[PDB]
Amino acid sequence: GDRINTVRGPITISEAGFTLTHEHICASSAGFLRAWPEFFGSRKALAEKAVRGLRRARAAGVRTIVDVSTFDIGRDVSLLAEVSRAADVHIVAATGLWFDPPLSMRLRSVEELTQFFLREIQYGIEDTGIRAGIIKVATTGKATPFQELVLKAAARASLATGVPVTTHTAASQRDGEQQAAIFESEGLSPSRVCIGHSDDTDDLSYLTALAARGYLIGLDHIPHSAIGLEDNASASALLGIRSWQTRALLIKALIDQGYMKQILVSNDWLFGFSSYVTNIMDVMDRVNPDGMAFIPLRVIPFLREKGVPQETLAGITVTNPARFLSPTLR
Amino acid sequence: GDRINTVRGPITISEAGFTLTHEHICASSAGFLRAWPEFFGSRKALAEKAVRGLRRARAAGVRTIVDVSTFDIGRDVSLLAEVSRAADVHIVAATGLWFDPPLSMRLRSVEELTQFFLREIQYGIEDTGIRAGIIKVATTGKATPFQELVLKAAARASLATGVPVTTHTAASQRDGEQQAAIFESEGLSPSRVCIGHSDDTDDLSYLTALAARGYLIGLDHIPHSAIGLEDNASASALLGIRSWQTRALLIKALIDQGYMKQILVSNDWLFGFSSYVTNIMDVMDRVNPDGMAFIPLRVIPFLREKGVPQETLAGITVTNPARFLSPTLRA
Ligand SMILES: C[As](C)(=O)[O-]
Ligand SMILES: C[As](C)(=O)[O-]
Ligand SMILES: [Co+2]
Ligand SMILES: [Co+2]
Ligand SMILES: [Co+2]
Ligand SMILES: [Co+2]
Repeated sequence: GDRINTVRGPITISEAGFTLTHEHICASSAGFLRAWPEFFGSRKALAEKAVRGLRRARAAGVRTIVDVSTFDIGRDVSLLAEVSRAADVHIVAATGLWFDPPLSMRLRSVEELTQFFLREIQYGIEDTGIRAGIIKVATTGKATPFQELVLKAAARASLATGVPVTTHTAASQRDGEQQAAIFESEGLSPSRVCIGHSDDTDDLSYLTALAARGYLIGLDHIPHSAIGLEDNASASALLGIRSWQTRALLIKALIDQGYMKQILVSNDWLFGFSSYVTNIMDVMDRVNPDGMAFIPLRVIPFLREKGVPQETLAGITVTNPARFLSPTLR
Repeated sequence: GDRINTVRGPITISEAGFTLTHEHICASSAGFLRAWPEFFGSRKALAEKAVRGLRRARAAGVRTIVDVSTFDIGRDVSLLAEVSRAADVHIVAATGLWFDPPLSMRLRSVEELTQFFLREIQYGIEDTGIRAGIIKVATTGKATPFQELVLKAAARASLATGVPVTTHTAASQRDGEQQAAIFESEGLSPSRVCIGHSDDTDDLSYLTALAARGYLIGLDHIPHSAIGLEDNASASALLGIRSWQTRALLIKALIDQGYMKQILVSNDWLFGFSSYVTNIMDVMDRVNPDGMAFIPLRVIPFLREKGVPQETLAGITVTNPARFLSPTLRA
């Protein structure tokens, strides 16, 4: 594990730099952007907007983002490669399945799914040769039967390739606990795993208990807040009413309990969003005009001000991501 | 309408010839064929198999098929164009939504869906300029709230463009009655609509009533007979025990009641099938090795043998599809 695969090819571990580990260029659905690009204005408008945002994040110090859009989030790796080249920001692409698998995925065995993820990691996505650098999976509460198969196959693909696994959770339901049981049932090392959306909960005990076991804790929703828009139900349903400062203080809490090495921080931001209500992007961009730069422009200063040492901030934002993404065989 | 849109461009009504009105090159899911072509051996192997099949259907007299694969059936219009050109059979592509819409679709309003259907009809599918000549929709029992929006949008798209609508039904639940009610509420003329998989029912009067109202009746499951296959639960679950002869006899029943003009027949065949259990295709091909040629090779001769005249058979296989597919605006 001395090389990370990006959408422009392999980079060395030290080239990754300041890394956002849970982002998206566009959250959509399989086939959707190519079938109905006008939903986003145009594919050109979407790309131009992504490049603007990536250029601003780059200005703020971001060197790499991990796009955790799976097949069923409508990942378009050709778009990723395009905006990565235009903005000069490294993008790591994902394989895996999120919670909108179509029938041709849903009906598949753990063995078939394992071959699919391996294809995307080892040989390349679609016909592009672009290899995924991470595996994304998801539950929303107790795993469905198919979701158990997805997590087992993600564990098998990770063991075979060294590529890490990262999760969507409903944190309020402590999904991370079931996810960890399943992964461990496959012999996967907890240090290969990031339990994501974990700042959606204030149950610190749930969080430290997982970190104690060696899991990475993805605090990737820091800017997600509907405060000031509580009368917009779709936004509050999506974003929650907890403030960004509250979410960021979980980072400090984890640090204070000794778990700085287990923390990964991100915005879970995006430049198009079709798998929710129309015009939701306009709401989100008003909520967080900084977009992906929110972590380096607002969160890191806030923590430093609350007394987090520069050294600890560099560890969380540079070191942990490098360790996590470096392909690492058991 | 003087022209029907195909994956190779417009054709004249008379070029359509013998037409199968409900078929697939490949039944899959959006994005799936491009992300995981090895599920079908390879894209090349799938294309080759579809070409051989299309070539044998062409040999048996099939001039045109309507591939009723929607976005969420994983329609790959470039693949349709490639196999159309290689086999030299006309293929009409479809717009619409079947019963596996992803979130980005499921969350859309009737107005948005209407715009998406119109895009695929008037401007072209994806970035290809290939325009759909039909709109496929689906219910499986009482329409879900999303399926109502889909049916309304299909009706609005058909009214605006003249292109017909064709449906998947659970026939045993009389889906066609609610589908019709919805289409009529939008002022769509029944002669624009085919109520599909209708040979799945034994209720002749459910069928004759719709035909009387002016609906086309899609008898497109003729070869789907899971006969001698209860050893295989997903296959007999897929297919059924009713014989192909019994299903074909529904064509004769509609003819006998005076509805030959309202009948469309097809195989609902396919060369790949990822939206089901693995290796279902081997099972299907062993059951019906004629494939899309089953209609011209087995069904048409059987009907003639049962006394159905040549002109009537020409009417059903050539004249009805031509009338159906030819873009027709209301008054
Ligand atoms: C692809 As998402 C809306 O779970 O960040
Ligand atoms: C796409 As089908 C299985 O309803 O013919
Ligand atoms: Co998520
Ligand atoms: Co995300
Ligand atoms: Co059907
Ligand atoms: Co069909």
